[PDB]
Amino acid sequence: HHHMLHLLEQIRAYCETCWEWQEAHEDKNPMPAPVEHQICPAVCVLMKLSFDEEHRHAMNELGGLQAIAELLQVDCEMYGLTNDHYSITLRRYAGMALTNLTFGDVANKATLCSMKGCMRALVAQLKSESEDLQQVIASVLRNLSWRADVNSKKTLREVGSVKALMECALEVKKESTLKSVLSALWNLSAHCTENKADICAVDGALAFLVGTLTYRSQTNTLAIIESGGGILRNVSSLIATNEDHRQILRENNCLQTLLQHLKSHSLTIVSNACGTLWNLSARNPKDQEALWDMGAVSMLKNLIHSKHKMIAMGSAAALRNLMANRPAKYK
Repeated sequence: HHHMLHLLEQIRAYCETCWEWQEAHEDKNPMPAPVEHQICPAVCVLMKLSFDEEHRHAMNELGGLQAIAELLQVDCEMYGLTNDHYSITLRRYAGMALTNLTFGDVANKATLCSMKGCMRALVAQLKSESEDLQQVIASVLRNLSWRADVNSKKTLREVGSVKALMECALEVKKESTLKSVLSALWNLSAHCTENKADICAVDGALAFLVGTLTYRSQTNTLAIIESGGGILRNVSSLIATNEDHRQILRENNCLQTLLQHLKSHSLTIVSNACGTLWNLSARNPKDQEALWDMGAVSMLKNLIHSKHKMIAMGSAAALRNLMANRPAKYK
């Protein structure tokens, strides 16, 4: 607690010096360099402390989230993305602390989302040369987008987080970065219909998401399939209206893959597939005939008694769509 107090003091003093410089632009106004104030090791220690539940509680009493966000924001403003490795490092460690302080923490989420300049700075970091920094920023946005309040939803949308993350996903090379990026998009895709449209608008995004449905994880997990299929289920309401977008799904084998998902041990994967099939099986005879021919009817019929409400509802609704529309071939 005494240590934490000292570290937060150092970070606050530095920020005040930066804000003074920023406000002295209508020479005795030398631009502060964080290296000259040993900022990296201060945030490093705060980052490490932030992994411990007890130390977090202490950091919050001292407004640690605010202070660390203010530091990230001012360094991003000052040096942009033409910044040095010291800066990239400090943004990573600040972002990792922000991630730890925003897990389920209603006040901390609200605070951070209310800091509009900090939000724009976070979104900007998704194009960092450091993909690890992208992963860390995507983790912050993931946390902020989970159960976001109405003001937080609005701010997340307005600062362009959706297009920025969807564009970021297309370029990531590492599975860990992709996991965080898709988790944030899964959350954001539920928020409103503008976010859904923004996803679908990104060139290549739907083909990419269909790709994630058959992802082969190194780490023996289903995280990518769950989040990628989650995004797809959330946007499938709008894909259903757009013949071009339906066609991108078809020619990446989406329908047979979704049927295979109905067999998953993961209730999340099954639920996501039931919801996507509910929407794609609506009012489209070619996709209805395709599903019939793949044995969809008996597969969906298997799931209608689920105690998982979304599986029960989606499977029965998809099944109704197909049963209303038995292809002539069959008759």
